[PDB]
Amino acid sequence: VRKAADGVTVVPSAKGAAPVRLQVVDAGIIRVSADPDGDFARSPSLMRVPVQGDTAFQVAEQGDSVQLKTGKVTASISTVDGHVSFADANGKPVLSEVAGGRSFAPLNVEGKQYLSVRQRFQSPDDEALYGFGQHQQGWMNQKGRNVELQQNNIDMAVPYLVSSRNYGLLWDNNSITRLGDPRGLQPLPKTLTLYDAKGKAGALTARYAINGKHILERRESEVNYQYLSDLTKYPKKAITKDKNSRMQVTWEGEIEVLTGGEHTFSLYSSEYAKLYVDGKLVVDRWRQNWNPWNHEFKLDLEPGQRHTVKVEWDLIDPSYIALLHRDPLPAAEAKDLSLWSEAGQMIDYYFVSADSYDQAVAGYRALTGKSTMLPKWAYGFWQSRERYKSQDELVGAVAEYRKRKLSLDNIVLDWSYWPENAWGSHDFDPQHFPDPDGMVKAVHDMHAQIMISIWPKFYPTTANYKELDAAGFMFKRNVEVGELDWIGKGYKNSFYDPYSEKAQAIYWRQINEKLNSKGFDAWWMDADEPDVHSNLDIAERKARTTPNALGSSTEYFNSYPLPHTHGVYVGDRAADDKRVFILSRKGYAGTQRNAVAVWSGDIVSRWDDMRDQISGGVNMALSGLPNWTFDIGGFAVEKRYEDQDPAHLPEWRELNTRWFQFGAFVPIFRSHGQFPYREIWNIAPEGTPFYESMAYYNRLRSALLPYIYSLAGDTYQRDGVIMRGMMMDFPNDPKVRDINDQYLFGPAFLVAPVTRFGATSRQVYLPAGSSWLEFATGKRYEGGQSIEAAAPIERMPLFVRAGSIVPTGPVQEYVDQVADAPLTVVVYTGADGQFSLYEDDGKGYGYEKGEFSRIPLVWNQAKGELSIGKREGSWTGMQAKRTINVRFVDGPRDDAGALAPKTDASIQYDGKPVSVLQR
Ligand SMILES: O[C@@H]1[C@@H](O)[C@@H](O)OC[C@H]1O
Ligand SMILES: [K+]
Repeated sequence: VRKAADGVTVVPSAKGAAPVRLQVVDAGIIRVSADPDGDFARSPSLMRVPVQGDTAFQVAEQGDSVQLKTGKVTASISTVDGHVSFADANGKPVLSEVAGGRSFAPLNVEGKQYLSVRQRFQSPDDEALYGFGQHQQGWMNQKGRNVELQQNNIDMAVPYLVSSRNYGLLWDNNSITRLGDPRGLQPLPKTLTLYDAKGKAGALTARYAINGKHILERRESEVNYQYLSDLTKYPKKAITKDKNSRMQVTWEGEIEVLTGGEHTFSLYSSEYAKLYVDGKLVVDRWRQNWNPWNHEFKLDLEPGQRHTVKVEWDLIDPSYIALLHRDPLPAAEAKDLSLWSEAGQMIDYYFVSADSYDQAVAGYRALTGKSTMLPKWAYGFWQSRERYKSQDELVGAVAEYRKRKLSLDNIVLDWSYWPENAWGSHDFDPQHFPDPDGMVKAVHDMHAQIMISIWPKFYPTTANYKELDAAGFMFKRNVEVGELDWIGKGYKNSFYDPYSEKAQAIYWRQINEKLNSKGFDAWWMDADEPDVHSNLDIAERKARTTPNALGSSTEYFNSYPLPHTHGVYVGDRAADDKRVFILSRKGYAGTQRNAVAVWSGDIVSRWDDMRDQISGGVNMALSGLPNWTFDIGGFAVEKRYEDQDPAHLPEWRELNTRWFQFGAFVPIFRSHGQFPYREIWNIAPEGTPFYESMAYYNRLRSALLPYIYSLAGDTYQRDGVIMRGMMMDFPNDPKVRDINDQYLFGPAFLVAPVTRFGATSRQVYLPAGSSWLEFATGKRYEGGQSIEAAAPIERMPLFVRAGSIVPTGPVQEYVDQVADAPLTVVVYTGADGQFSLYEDDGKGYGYEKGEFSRIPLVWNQAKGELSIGKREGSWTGMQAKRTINVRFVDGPRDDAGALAPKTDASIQYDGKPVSVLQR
């Protein structure tokens, strides 16, 4: 037993048990490293930042154990096999590794020897787990689920996990990583017996057609057109590339399992895909052809009995599909919490003791960095398009929002503003963008900010490619094989290597000269998975992104966006004193410290996709990234929407309206997508209920800005989140652990988006222990019940927790439009409450030096008294003296939810404590 200033190392006595080392990072944060070699040498962590905490501890030796005790945690290490167990300050057990539960296996790749590592933990049936990124299965609770971390367009990896048992876990590994089954999805015949449509064993029956005309039939032992390399087996006779011809494939047969229990499956698919098991529809999905993804299901199956399978695929060239399977784990490990990683040097993780879900997130921010404050205008409405094709189109959109007096802060310029053959030059095509400097000035003159797309992608004919390539920072393989992108005739292209500080310097310098010099406000840092060529198999994605400056893409598969965004953050911040804003398609552990917001990628205009974002956003927040958004309405659309078929116009309008209501209540409020156009008046004309609704929520957002921005300030000040899972504030209510279509927008607003076409109401579960006020009526509902909440097309169910204090302002066409606006404090009565209102200049980094104010608001229910406490702090432009209106909502009120509601009292405030009585 070896003692150190910050922990101990134990070499266990059992043969094969790896040495283990514990380090105290803080009283409630313990690092655990296990390494067969006993050296604990690893590649320098990319996610970690330094922590200066209380590293005091005391050691005791029992018979089979060494125990480390801080003020918050007791960690016990077995001297026999090294397995670690955690208990809290009162000795109550919290988390224990499985004894003998470590695995290390050699992986010899790219000239190195790595270990694939696996750690198993004991996990009770009633433990709930959240986080591990942002995913697309619609699962809120992750307990018992298999989740693979592999950066993809719509699937985001962040290796931080939070548990209902009052802890969090940071898994410091940058390779492909698996929660649950460490083996990943198997080909169909691996642990299943197949029978075709005529009962013959060994395969299913595959039938291929073109435009409803059968081409051929054959037996197939797998359903696998998953990646580009798999497409070479598609029957050449059955392929049509005609502009408006479609293809169809069916698979039909039976399956039988070899081991009984819970079997999980994934139908990976693009375009239209259905799957029937025993004649019951199990998957019914559409995605755009170039972005397939996993659609998982599960079945309880036992050997000896057959079950029918029928797959129906309706596609265009090219599309992708695969039916994959996992058989049950052995009983001894099937219930464990298991973390696996493809490539590393050792097992290395951090245990975070958390009295609340909030404290769990705070430990992630301690370990990987505080969440940089974003500009205040970033929390207003964003309008985007794929794509504005000229500067007249982009400027025209801002001007039309101004003409209609709709609220708009930010406008976005998508890809392809450059000359076609010059991706990566950051030049503008003069045909469509003849005066980029004048474009930016025209937007600024209308009191709006403009963000521009910048990829990690370069064409080999550009000066910028050759500068990066000559310095060694261009990945070479995609150009060596001559892979052509999708633009016009097709262009060779590659992506740069961001891991070296020298590469980041070149990348930013090019952007600074060409774009930052013209006044652009924000950077849309797209495709940083990186998406070198969509739908390559994983071996090719790795081979076309390796070697990097630190090692292989196998060791660093998920970490690309972290150094990529870091370089732009550092460069932009050194260029002037304004706060940076970045929208990155991928986040990762630590990306919040580089002023990076993220979004869920190229999801589709489908009701299922909309509902899936609710649980995606909650788990994103609990993974530790607080600034998150999506494309309102979805990104890619079916032909019935693209062609604007009048028969589907009502559903198109209802979907985008429901999704717009939802987007107004997520951290960043943003409209984007492919044709049709997505601006409010282009969704539906004025006079329709869709326009009325979108206009209402567009303006309501601006009135709620004091509330929203106060939460933004506390993402930094209190290491907090904005989008809150219902279990964060109601951790003792079991009914909120698994609900996947409700959440809290800050502490006050319970949000229940409507995700069914033609619904005029929906079930909403109200958490127990508080009463709730319907935002649109003031009707009071007691907690702990499900209700049929009214939801006409124009309004989304929204409820306010009793005791909520919500600072609001007047409707604004843009941030700070009305100077010295009055503040309206709205109290939703029914219980005690408090809200410390955060304010600052919203523009620079003065908050880092304490340039911010906090005004305490305290509501006492018994006395009916709102106490406005003494102001603390000051900043450039603060209102020393200001008008504060107060509004009390204690039940049904005629103007409930009005954009400009009646106020019940008004005082002048100068920073000294003042009291307002309801009476
Ligand atoms: O949001 C889109 C992004 O995900 C990618 O596909 O490039 C174009 C953008 O419009
Ligand atoms: K700056």
